Amino acid sequence: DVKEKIYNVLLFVDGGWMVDVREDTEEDPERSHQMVLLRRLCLPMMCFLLHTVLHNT
Amino acid sequence: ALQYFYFLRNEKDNQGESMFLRCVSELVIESREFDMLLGKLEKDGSRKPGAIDKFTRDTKTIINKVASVAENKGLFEEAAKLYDLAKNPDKVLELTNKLLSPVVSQISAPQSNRERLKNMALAIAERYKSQGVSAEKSINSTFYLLLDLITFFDEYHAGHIDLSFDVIERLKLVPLSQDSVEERVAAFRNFSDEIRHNLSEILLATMNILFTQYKRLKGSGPTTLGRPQRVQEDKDSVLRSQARALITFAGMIPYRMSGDTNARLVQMEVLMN
Amino acid sequence: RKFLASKKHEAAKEVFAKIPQDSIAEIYSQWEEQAMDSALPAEDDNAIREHLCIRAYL
Repeated sequence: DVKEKIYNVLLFVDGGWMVDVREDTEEDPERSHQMVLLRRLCLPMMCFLLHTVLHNT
Repeated sequence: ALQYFYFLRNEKDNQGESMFLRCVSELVIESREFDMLLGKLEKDGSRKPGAIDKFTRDTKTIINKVASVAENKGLFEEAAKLYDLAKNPDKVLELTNKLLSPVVSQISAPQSNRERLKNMALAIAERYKSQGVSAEKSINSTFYLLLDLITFFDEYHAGHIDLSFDVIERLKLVPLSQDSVEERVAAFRNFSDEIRHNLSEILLATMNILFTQYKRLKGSGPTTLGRPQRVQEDKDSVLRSQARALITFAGMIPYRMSGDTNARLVQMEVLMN
Repeated sequence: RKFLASKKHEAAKEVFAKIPQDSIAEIYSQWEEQAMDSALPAEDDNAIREHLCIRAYL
Protein backbone atom coordinates (compact mmCIF):
# COMPACT_ATOMS: atom_id res chain seq x y z
CA ASP A 1 0.00 0.00 0.00
CA VAL A 2 2.80 2.51 0.93
CA LYS A 3 4.65 1.58 -2.28
CA GLU A 4 1.50 2.17 -4.40
CA LYS A 5 0.65 5.49 -2.65
CA ILE A 6 4.23 6.87 -2.93
CA TYR A 7 4.32 5.84 -6.63
CA ASN A 8 1.01 7.74 -7.19
CA VAL A 9 2.98 10.86 -6.03
CA LEU A 10 6.30 10.18 -7.86
CA LEU A 11 4.57 9.03 -11.10
CA PHE A 12 1.64 11.54 -11.02
CA VAL A 13 0.15 11.77 -14.57
CA ASP A 14 0.60 14.49 -17.26
CA GLY A 15 3.87 16.36 -16.38
CA GLY A 16 4.14 15.34 -12.69
CA TRP A 17 3.10 16.26 -9.14
CA MET A 18 2.25 19.99 -8.50
CA VAL A 19 2.72 21.11 -12.16
CA ASP A 20 -0.01 23.05 -14.00
CA VAL A 21 -1.20 21.52 -17.31
CA ARG A 22 -3.32 24.52 -18.40
CA GLU A 23 -1.19 27.65 -19.09
CA ASP A 24 -4.18 29.70 -20.47
CA THR A 25 -4.61 31.51 -17.08
CA GLU A 26 -2.98 34.60 -15.50
CA GLU A 27 0.38 33.76 -13.87
CA ASP A 28 0.22 33.85 -10.04
CA PRO A 29 4.01 34.18 -9.31
CA GLU A 30 3.47 33.52 -5.57
CA ARG A 31 1.57 30.26 -6.32
CA SER A 32 4.03 29.04 -9.00
CA HIS A 33 6.95 29.77 -6.60
CA GLN A 34 5.27 27.85 -3.73
CA MET A 35 4.56 24.85 -6.06
CA VAL A 36 8.27 24.70 -7.14
CA LEU A 37 9.36 24.86 -3.46
CA LEU A 38 6.91 22.07 -2.49
CA ARG A 39 8.24 19.92 -5.39
CA ARG A 40 11.85 20.41 -4.11
CA LEU A 41 10.61 19.57 -0.60
CA CYS A 42 8.13 16.69 -1.01
CA LEU A 43 9.44 14.65 -4.00
CA PRO A 44 13.01 13.95 -2.65
CA MET A 45 11.43 13.14 0.74
CA MET A 46 8.93 10.67 -0.87
CA CYS A 47 11.81 8.98 -2.77
CA PHE A 48 13.78 8.57 0.52
CA LEU A 49 10.71 7.23 2.39
CA LEU A 50 10.07 4.70 -0.42
CA HIS A 51 13.78 3.66 -0.39
CA THR A 52 13.54 3.21 3.42
CA VAL A 53 10.34 1.07 3.10
CA LEU A 54 11.80 -1.11 0.31
CA HIS A 55 15.23 -1.47 2.04
CA ASN A 56 13.77 -2.42 5.48
CA THR A 57 11.39 -4.94 3.77
CA ALA B 1 -17.46 46.65 52.92
CA LEU B 2 -16.40 43.50 54.85
CA GLN B 3 -17.78 45.10 58.09
CA TYR B 4 -21.24 45.40 56.47
CA PHE B 5 -21.18 41.82 55.10
CA TYR B 6 -20.39 40.50 58.63
CA PHE B 7 -24.03 41.41 59.54
CA LEU B 8 -24.98 38.60 57.04
CA ARG B 9 -23.00 35.95 59.12
CA ASN B 10 -26.25 34.17 60.16
CA GLU B 11 -28.08 34.71 56.83
CA LYS B 12 -28.52 31.86 54.35
CA ASP B 13 -29.91 31.77 50.83
CA ASN B 14 -32.76 29.54 49.55
CA GLN B 15 -30.06 26.83 48.87
CA GLY B 16 -28.67 27.06 52.47
CA GLU B 17 -25.36 28.72 51.36
CA SER B 18 -24.05 31.45 53.71
CA MET B 19 -24.76 34.97 52.39
CA PHE B 20 -21.59 36.21 54.14
CA LEU B 21 -19.50 33.61 52.20
CA ARG B 22 -21.13 34.68 48.89
CA CYS B 23 -20.75 38.47 49.38
CA VAL B 24 -17.12 38.03 50.61
CA SER B 25 -16.36 35.85 47.54
CA GLU B 26 -17.74 38.54 45.17
CA LEU B 27 -15.92 41.33 47.16
CA VAL B 28 -12.48 39.63 47.04
CA ILE B 29 -12.77 38.87 43.30
CA GLU B 30 -14.00 42.41 42.39
CA SER B 31 -11.49 44.31 44.63
CA ARG B 32 -8.57 41.93 43.69
CA GLU B 33 -7.23 42.67 47.24
CA PHE B 34 -6.47 38.95 47.94
CA ASP B 35 -3.46 39.44 50.27
CA MET B 36 -5.24 42.12 52.36
CA LEU B 37 -8.61 40.33 52.75
CA LEU B 38 -7.57 36.63 52.73
CA GLY B 39 -3.93 37.02 53.92
CA LYS B 40 -0.64 35.83 52.35
CA LEU B 41 1.83 32.94 52.61
CA GLU B 42 5.29 33.82 53.95
CA LYS B 43 8.50 32.11 52.63
CA ASP B 44 8.44 29.59 55.54
CA GLY B 45 4.86 28.72 54.41
CA SER B 46 3.31 30.24 57.54
CA ARG B 47 0.09 32.15 56.74
CA LYS B 48 -0.07 35.86 57.60
CA PRO B 49 -3.75 36.48 58.58
CA GLY B 50 -5.96 38.75 56.42
CA ALA B 51 -8.94 40.94 57.38
CA ILE B 52 -11.37 37.94 57.11
CA ASP B 53 -9.51 35.94 59.84
CA LYS B 54 -10.98 38.38 62.41
CA PHE B 55 -14.56 37.31 61.53
CA THR B 56 -14.35 33.53 61.01
CA ARG B 57 -12.29 30.52 62.09
CA ASP B 58 -13.27 28.67 58.87
CA THR B 59 -11.21 30.91 56.53
CA LYS B 60 -10.17 27.77 54.56
CA THR B 61 -13.74 27.22 53.20
CA ILE B 62 -13.89 30.91 52.14
CA ILE B 63 -10.46 30.82 50.41
CA ASN B 64 -11.41 27.58 48.54
CA LYS B 65 -14.73 29.11 47.29
CA VAL B 66 -12.88 32.31 46.17
CA ALA B 67 -10.19 30.14 44.47
CA SER B 68 -12.90 28.16 42.60
CA VAL B 69 -14.60 31.43 41.46
CA ALA B 70 -11.17 32.74 40.31
CA GLU B 71 -10.52 29.43 38.40
CA ASN B 72 -13.99 29.69 36.72
CA LYS B 73 -13.16 33.33 35.69
CA GLY B 74 -9.84 32.12 34.08
CA LEU B 75 -7.62 33.79 36.77
CA PHE B 76 -5.39 30.67 37.06
CA GLU B 77 -2.33 32.33 38.73
CA GLU B 78 -4.52 33.92 41.44
CA ALA B 79 -6.51 30.66 41.81
CA ALA B 80 -3.19 28.75 42.30
CA LYS B 81 -2.04 31.28 45.01
CA LEU B 82 -5.47 31.02 46.72
CA TYR B 83 -5.50 27.18 46.66
CA ASP B 84 -1.95 27.31 48.10
CA LEU B 85 -3.26 29.66 50.85
CA ALA B 86 -5.86 26.90 51.37
CA LYS B 87 -2.71 25.01 52.63
CA ASN B 88 -2.35 22.73 49.52
CA PRO B 89 1.31 22.30 48.27
CA ASP B 90 0.26 19.15 46.29
CA LYS B 91 -2.35 21.41 44.59
CA VAL B 92 0.29 24.08 43.79
CA LEU B 93 2.55 21.61 41.95
CA GLU B 94 -0.45 19.82 40.29
CA LEU B 95 -1.73 23.14 38.83
CA THR B 96 1.80 24.36 38.00
CA ASN B 97 2.46 21.08 36.08
CA LYS B 98 -0.82 21.62 34.10
CA LEU B 99 0.27 25.25 33.36
CA LEU B 100 3.92 24.38 32.45
CA SER B 101 3.08 21.32 30.27
CA PRO B 102 1.74 23.30 27.20
CA VAL B 103 4.61 25.91 27.33
CA VAL B 104 7.67 23.60 27.86
CA SER B 105 8.65 23.27 24.14
CA GLN B 106 7.81 26.89 23.15
CA ILE B 107 10.57 29.40 22.19
CA SER B 108 11.32 31.93 24.98
CA ALA B 109 10.14 35.41 24.00
CA PRO B 110 10.34 38.51 26.30
CA GLN B 111 6.96 38.84 28.15
CA SER B 112 5.78 35.41 26.84
CA ASN B 113 3.44 33.23 28.92
CA ARG B 114 6.32 30.67 28.99
CA GLU B 115 8.77 33.13 30.62
CA ARG B 116 6.12 34.24 33.19
CA LEU B 117 5.16 30.62 34.09
CA LYS B 118 8.84 29.51 34.17
CA ASN B 119 9.75 32.39 36.53
CA MET B 120 6.72 31.53 38.73
CA ALA B 121 7.73 27.82 38.83
CA LEU B 122 11.43 28.61 39.57
CA ALA B 123 10.37 30.92 42.45
CA ILE B 124 8.13 28.09 43.85
CA ALA B 125 10.97 25.52 43.41
CA GLU B 126 13.59 27.73 45.16
CA ARG B 127 11.18 28.45 48.07
CA TYR B 128 10.01 24.81 48.55
CA LYS B 129 13.69 23.70 48.51
CA SER B 130 14.64 26.37 51.13
CA GLN B 131 11.65 25.51 53.40
CA GLY B 132 12.00 21.68 53.02
CA VAL B 133 8.38 21.42 51.71
CA SER B 134 7.70 18.25 49.62
CA ALA B 135 4.50 17.37 47.81
CA GLU B 136 3.48 13.83 46.82
CA LYS B 137 6.46 12.04 45.16
CA SER B 138 4.59 11.58 41.81
CA ILE B 139 3.58 15.29 41.44
CA ASN B 140 6.97 16.50 42.72
CA SER B 141 8.92 14.27 40.26
CA THR B 142 6.74 15.55 37.36
CA PHE B 143 7.35 19.20 38.39
CA TYR B 144 11.17 18.97 38.52
CA LEU B 145 11.18 16.94 35.26
CA LEU B 146 9.14 19.74 33.55
CA LEU B 147 11.66 22.33 34.90
CA ASP B 148 14.61 20.28 33.57
CA LEU B 149 12.73 19.96 30.21
CA ILE B 150 12.35 23.79 30.12
CA THR B 151 16.17 24.01 30.60
CA PHE B 152 16.62 21.43 27.78
CA PHE B 153 14.43 23.51 25.40
CA ASP B 154 16.19 26.77 26.46
CA GLU B 155 19.63 25.29 25.57
CA TYR B 156 18.16 23.77 22.36
CA HIS B 157 16.58 27.10 21.23
CA ALA B 158 19.82 28.98 22.19
CA GLY B 159 21.69 26.64 19.73
CA HIS B 160 23.80 24.99 22.51
CA ILE B 161 23.48 21.56 20.84
CA ASP B 162 26.06 19.75 23.04
CA LEU B 163 24.65 21.12 26.36
CA SER B 164 21.06 20.26 25.28
CA PHE B 165 22.29 16.71 24.41
CA ASP B 166 23.97 16.31 27.86
CA VAL B 167 20.68 17.41 29.55
CA ILE B 168 18.49 14.91 27.59
CA GLU B 169 21.03 12.08 28.22
CA ARG B 170 20.86 12.88 31.99
CA LEU B 171 17.01 12.94 31.98
CA LYS B 172 16.87 9.33 30.58
CA LEU B 173 13.47 10.15 28.95
CA VAL B 174 14.37 8.75 25.49
CA PRO B 175 16.63 5.80 24.48
CA LEU B 176 20.13 6.71 23.17
CA SER B 177 20.90 3.01 22.44
CA GLN B 178 18.95 0.12 20.84
CA ASP B 179 19.41 -1.92 24.07
CA SER B 180 17.68 0.82 26.16
CA VAL B 181 14.50 1.02 23.97
CA GLU B 182 12.43 -1.67 25.79
CA GLU B 183 13.39 -0.28 29.26
CA ARG B 184 12.33 3.27 28.19
CA VAL B 185 9.02 2.02 26.61
CA ALA B 186 8.26 0.30 29.94
CA ALA B 187 9.21 3.49 31.87
CA PHE B 188 6.95 5.63 29.58
CA ARG B 189 3.80 3.92 31.04
CA ASN B 190 4.68 5.48 34.44
CA PHE B 191 5.07 9.10 33.18
CA SER B 192 2.30 11.61 33.94
CA ASP B 193 0.08 12.95 31.13
CA GLU B 194 1.88 16.37 31.34
CA ILE B 195 5.17 14.65 30.31
CA ARG B 196 3.50 12.38 27.66
CA HIS B 197 2.02 15.46 25.90
CA ASN B 198 5.57 16.92 25.52
CA LEU B 199 7.18 13.67 24.22
CA SER B 200 6.61 14.46 20.50
CA GLU B 201 8.51 17.77 20.80
CA ILE B 202 11.25 16.12 22.95
CA LEU B 203 11.77 13.42 20.25
CA LEU B 204 11.87 16.04 17.44
CA ALA B 205 14.33 18.27 19.36
CA THR B 206 16.55 15.24 20.24
CA MET B 207 16.48 14.02 16.60
CA ASN B 208 17.33 17.58 15.38
CA ILE B 209 20.28 17.65 17.87
CA LEU B 210 21.59 14.30 16.47
CA PHE B 211 21.05 15.46 12.86
CA THR B 212 22.94 18.73 13.54
CA GLN B 213 25.85 16.89 15.26
CA TYR B 214 25.95 14.57 12.19
CA LYS B 215 26.03 17.63 9.84
CA ARG B 216 28.88 19.15 11.96
CA LEU B 217 30.82 15.84 11.65
CA LYS B 218 30.31 15.72 7.80
CA GLY B 219 30.87 19.49 7.26
CA SER B 220 34.21 19.32 9.15
CA GLY B 221 36.13 18.92 5.86
CA PRO B 222 39.47 16.98 5.84
CA THR B 223 41.62 20.10 6.62
CA THR B 224 42.60 19.15 10.20
CA LEU B 225 45.74 17.11 9.49
CA GLY B 226 45.83 15.07 12.74
CA ARG B 227 42.47 13.46 13.79
CA PRO B 228 42.40 9.64 13.17
CA GLN B 229 39.80 8.76 10.48
CA ARG B 230 38.59 5.69 12.53
CA VAL B 231 37.30 7.94 15.39
CA GLN B 232 35.11 9.81 12.86
CA GLU B 233 33.58 6.61 11.35
CA ASP B 234 32.90 5.28 14.90
CA LYS B 235 31.10 8.57 15.86
CA ASP B 236 28.98 8.53 12.65
CA SER B 237 27.93 4.91 13.38
CA VAL B 238 26.96 5.92 16.98
CA LEU B 239 24.78 8.91 15.89
CA ARG B 240 22.95 6.74 13.30
CA SER B 241 22.43 4.05 16.00
CA GLN B 242 20.99 6.73 18.39
CA ALA B 243 18.67 8.05 15.63
CA ARG B 244 17.44 4.45 14.95
CA ALA B 245 16.81 3.94 18.71
CA LEU B 246 14.58 7.10 18.83
CA ILE B 247 12.46 5.91 15.83
CA THR B 248 12.16 2.35 17.21
CA PHE B 249 11.06 3.94 20.52
CA ALA B 250 8.55 6.32 18.84
CA GLY B 251 7.04 3.25 17.02
CA MET B 252 6.80 1.06 20.21
CA ILE B 253 5.18 3.61 22.58
CA PRO B 254 1.39 3.14 23.22
CA TYR B 255 0.88 6.90 22.47
CA ARG B 256 -0.48 8.26 19.18
CA MET B 257 2.05 10.87 18.03
CA SER B 258 1.08 13.31 15.23
CA GLY B 259 1.66 11.91 11.69
CA ASP B 260 3.90 14.96 10.94
CA THR B 261 6.12 14.10 13.97
CA ASN B 262 6.72 10.52 12.74
CA ALA B 263 7.28 11.73 9.14
CA ARG B 264 9.92 14.30 10.31
CA LEU B 265 11.71 11.69 12.50
CA VAL B 266 11.95 9.25 9.52
CA GLN B 267 12.94 12.10 7.13
CA MET B 268 15.83 13.13 9.45
CA GLU B 269 17.03 9.48 9.66
CA VAL B 270 16.91 9.11 5.83
CA LEU B 271 19.06 12.30 5.62
CA MET B 272 21.55 10.68 8.11
CA ASN B 273 21.79 7.42 6.11
CA ARG C 1 0.73 24.70 0.56
CA LYS C 2 1.80 26.74 3.66
CA PHE C 3 1.21 23.77 6.05
CA LEU C 4 3.08 21.30 3.79
CA ALA C 5 6.05 23.73 3.52
CA SER C 6 6.02 23.97 7.36
CA LYS C 7 5.82 20.11 7.82
CA LYS C 8 2.40 20.50 9.60
CA HIS C 9 0.96 17.39 7.89
CA GLU C 10 -1.87 16.95 10.47
CA ALA C 11 -3.04 20.59 9.94
CA ALA C 12 -2.94 19.99 6.13
CA LYS C 13 -5.11 16.82 6.60
CA GLU C 14 -7.59 18.79 8.73
CA VAL C 15 -7.92 21.41 5.90
CA PHE C 16 -8.24 18.58 3.34
CA ALA C 17 -11.04 16.97 5.43
CA LYS C 18 -13.04 20.29 5.44
CA ILE C 19 -13.48 19.94 1.64
CA PRO C 20 -16.51 17.69 0.80
CA GLN C 21 -15.65 14.58 -1.29
CA ASP C 22 -18.23 15.58 -3.96
CA SER C 23 -16.60 19.08 -4.36
CA ILE C 24 -14.85 18.12 -7.64
CA ALA C 25 -18.08 16.60 -9.08
CA GLU C 26 -20.04 19.68 -7.90
CA ILE C 27 -17.56 22.07 -9.70
CA TYR C 28 -18.09 20.12 -12.96
CA SER C 29 -21.91 19.96 -12.45
CA GLN C 30 -22.15 23.75 -11.89
CA TRP C 31 -20.04 24.48 -14.99
CA GLU C 32 -22.24 22.16 -17.13
CA GLU C 33 -25.42 23.85 -15.71
CA GLN C 34 -24.15 27.33 -16.84
CA ALA C 35 -24.69 25.99 -20.44
CA MET C 36 -20.96 26.26 -21.28
CA ASP C 37 -19.95 23.52 -23.83
CA SER C 38 -16.32 24.68 -23.07
CA ALA C 39 -13.65 23.11 -20.85
CA LEU C 40 -13.43 24.34 -17.23
CA PRO C 41 -11.49 27.59 -16.55
CA ALA C 42 -7.73 26.87 -16.44
CA GLU C 43 -7.65 28.18 -12.82
CA ASP C 44 -10.26 25.67 -11.58
CA ASP C 45 -8.78 22.71 -13.57
CA ASN C 46 -5.28 23.50 -12.17
CA ALA C 47 -6.83 23.87 -8.65
CA ILE C 48 -8.53 20.41 -8.99
CA ARG C 49 -5.18 18.97 -10.16
CA GLU C 50 -3.34 20.66 -7.23
CA HIS C 51 -5.93 19.22 -4.79
CA LEU C 52 -5.45 15.68 -6.27
CA CYS C 53 -1.64 16.12 -5.94
CA ILE C 54 -2.07 17.09 -2.25
CA ARG C 55 -4.45 14.10 -1.72
CA ALA C 56 -1.94 11.59 -3.18
CA TYR C 57 0.81 13.10 -0.96
CA LEU C 58 -1.29 13.04 2.28
